[PDB]
Amino acid sequence: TANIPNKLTANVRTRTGKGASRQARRDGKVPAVLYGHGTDPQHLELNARDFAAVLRSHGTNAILTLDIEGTEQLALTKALDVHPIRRNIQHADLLVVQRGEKVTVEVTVLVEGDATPGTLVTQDANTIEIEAEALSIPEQLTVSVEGVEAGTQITAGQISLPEGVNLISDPELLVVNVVEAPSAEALEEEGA
Amino acid sequence: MAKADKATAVADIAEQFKASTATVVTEYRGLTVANLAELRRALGDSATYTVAKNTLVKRAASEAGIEGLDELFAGPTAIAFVKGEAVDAAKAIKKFAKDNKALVIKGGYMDGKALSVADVEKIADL
Amino acid sequence: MLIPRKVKHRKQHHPEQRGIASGGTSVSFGDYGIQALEHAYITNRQIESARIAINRHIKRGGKVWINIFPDRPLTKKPAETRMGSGKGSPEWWVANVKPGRVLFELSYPDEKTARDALTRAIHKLPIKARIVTREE
Amino acid sequence: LIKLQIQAGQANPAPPVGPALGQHGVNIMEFCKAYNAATESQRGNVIPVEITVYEDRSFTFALKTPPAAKLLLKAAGVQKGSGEPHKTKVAKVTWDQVREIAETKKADLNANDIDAAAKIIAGTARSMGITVE
Amino acid sequence: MKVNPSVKPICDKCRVIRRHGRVMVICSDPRHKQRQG
Amino acid sequence: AKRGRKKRDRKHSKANHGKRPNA
RNA sequence: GCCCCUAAGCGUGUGCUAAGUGGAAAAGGAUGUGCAGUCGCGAAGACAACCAGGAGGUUGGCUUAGAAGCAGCCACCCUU
Ligand SMILES: [Mg+2]
Ligand SMILES: [Mg+2]
Ligand SMILES: [Mg+2]
Ligand SMILES: [Mg+2]
Ligand SMILES: [Mg+2]
Ligand SMILES: [Mg+2]
Ligand SMILES: [Mg+2]
Ligand SMILES: [Mg+2]
Ligand SMILES: [Mg+2]
Ligand SMILES: [Mg+2]
Ligand SMILES: [Mg+2]
Ligand SMILES: [Mg+2]
Ligand SMILES: [Mg+2]
Ligand SMILES: [Mg+2]
Ligand SMILES: [Mg+2]
Ligand SMILES: [Mg+2]
Ligand SMILES: [Mg+2]
Ligand SMILES: [Mg+2]
Ligand SMILES: [Zn+2]
Repeated sequence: TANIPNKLTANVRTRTGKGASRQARRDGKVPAVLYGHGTDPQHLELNARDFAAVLRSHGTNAILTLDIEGTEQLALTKALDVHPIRRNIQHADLLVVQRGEKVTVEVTVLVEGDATPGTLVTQDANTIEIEAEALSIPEQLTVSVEGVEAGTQITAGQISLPEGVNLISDPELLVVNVVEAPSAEALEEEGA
Repeated sequence: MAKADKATAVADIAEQFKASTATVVTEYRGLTVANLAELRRALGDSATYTVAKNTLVKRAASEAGIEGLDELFAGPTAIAFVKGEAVDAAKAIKKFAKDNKALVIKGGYMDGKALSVADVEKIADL
Repeated sequence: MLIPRKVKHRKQHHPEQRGIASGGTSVSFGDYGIQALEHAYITNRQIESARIAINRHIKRGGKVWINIFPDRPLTKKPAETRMGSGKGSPEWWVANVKPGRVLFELSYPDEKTARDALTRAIHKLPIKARIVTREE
Repeated sequence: LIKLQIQAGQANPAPPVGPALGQHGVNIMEFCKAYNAATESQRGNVIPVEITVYEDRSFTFALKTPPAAKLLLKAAGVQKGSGEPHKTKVAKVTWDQVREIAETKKADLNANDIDAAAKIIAGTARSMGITVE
Repeated sequence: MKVNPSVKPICDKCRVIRRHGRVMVICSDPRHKQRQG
Repeated sequence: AKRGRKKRDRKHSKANHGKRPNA
């Protein structure tokens, strides 16, 4: 499990503020802040479209190599600001990471398969948080449900993980719950 | 159907052709699936009957010197390979065409050469 | 009919329409959801009608979550009454809905019927609404 | 040019065949007597019959092998099929009965070998929700 | 000849067209013929 | 309601700058 | 504000609009059109059009007057 850094160009922000931020967003750019253990924050602006393509390809936790005026920097997408309505990316928080470093990351969980036809599958956790090497974080985690009978609970302990990644959250976290399929009359009392 | 599937079909057709002593190219327009099942019943014991795309066989024909069969691919294409012997499928196709009357014998390939209708009819008599 | 069991004050000012939603802006329970685009009071009976519509279209499987609860009351004076003499009695319950709020959530196997049922729901609401999913 | 399913030892039922055979230009009494003789020779199972007609009102009846549904039902010992196949299992069938029915269907089907007919019968039992062992 | 603010292709045979600035639905089934008025 | 609509609509002129007395 | 009434531009450059929209209005309906962006297929021949095929098990069971691929239900396979 090895991931290659994604190449993006960054420009140091001449001016910071809300006016500057709105102008930059209008110019097809996204503002961001790069900070890390080095105790040295930098205010940058990125190309929105390239950044969005990178996120589409490699999820919300993607390793990045940034070209700050000819200097290559390794960074991780620590946080995002997505507008609720327009669903843009208003701001990015990037975390400075070096090779062979352990970081805490929230990785999404998706399910596949076909359980017993008389059952309904519900997902209670969108993501679980994991300790992993900076370049070795997994794109996503999968849980397979098939032949699952009646009330069966899948917890964070039972989920499978790649090699070299450690799960931090308590295994008691109910991720997926398989329940008996609600009957036709069962839908009429909920919400009444 | 993917282009990778087209390449796989080309490879499979080439592999089947390499093990076949002869082949017969015929026309099948106007035949029900019951008729094709009867033809398979007769041929499936020893020979092989297939129908494939014209250009897919054309690319699959570039392997050996059967590249001259391309002019027989204008119209419906039905291939008959002879895994057992060489001419049992020849009589099988000829009798099937005579009985059904909807089959036209485009030609055959034997001994490294492509032969026409009368030539194939003469060869089947051998 | 969703009615709160009890409210501390039975006569309240109108919930304010300013701003856009801050919380509950993303689907969290089910696979699919209805996101609002307009500011409105949504009553309990509109919620009931929309819920019944989803249930009838979906029939057996799947589960429906309602993230909105009508706990804010609105009052009216009795008919043909001149202005004055105190506030009227409260007689319908509403929920303050801002754009970006996710109202309903649905969990059902297939895409098409889920979208259709949600659309049947939106056709029962006094707002512009759209359908959203778990994925970004 | 029709095909029906009719009890072996019974002839002239009103709902299934009567009006069905009346509007196809087929004489019914001769067909019934010949079919009764043939299925009393068979005497074992209800049968499907295919009727081919000519321009002189001449009728030819083709009697196929007993249906896979009825053969599996009689080999498994049950009378009616499962109302919820693959959820409720009402019978169990071993490979010997499967291979007997496979030989019968080889006499009936286009399958090149007995194993193909056995797989067809296994699929038929799957539509019946009956385990094949 | 339905005359409604909302016209839709009831069955798969229905076609939606525009004639003289009006949205119309035409179909082999005469019931399904309708216009936006 | 045409009269009130027309007054409150001519509110929106270039010269009035979006406001008129009596709305 | 600048065609004439009515003082001053039927101003210049690049696009859009066919509705006299401009010169009133909602939920909602819709192959109107322009721009920008994704995904699918496609000369290894795409879509349309088009000639020929689309079979056997078998009417898969339960359900019934009836169930034959086409009340419903449940399964929903094999051969060429
Ligand atoms: Mg206030
Ligand atoms: Mg809050
Ligand atoms: Mg929230
Ligand atoms: Mg609405
Ligand atoms: Mg209507
Ligand atoms: Mg009015
Ligand atoms: Mg006012
Ligand atoms: Mg004047
Ligand atoms: Mg003048
Ligand atoms: Mg001007
Ligand atoms: Mg001019
Ligand atoms: Mg001008
Ligand atoms: Mg111009
Ligand atoms: Mg006008
Ligand atoms: Mg309008
Ligand atoms: Mg609409
Ligand atoms: Mg448009
Ligand atoms: Mg039925
Ligand atoms: Zn129609």
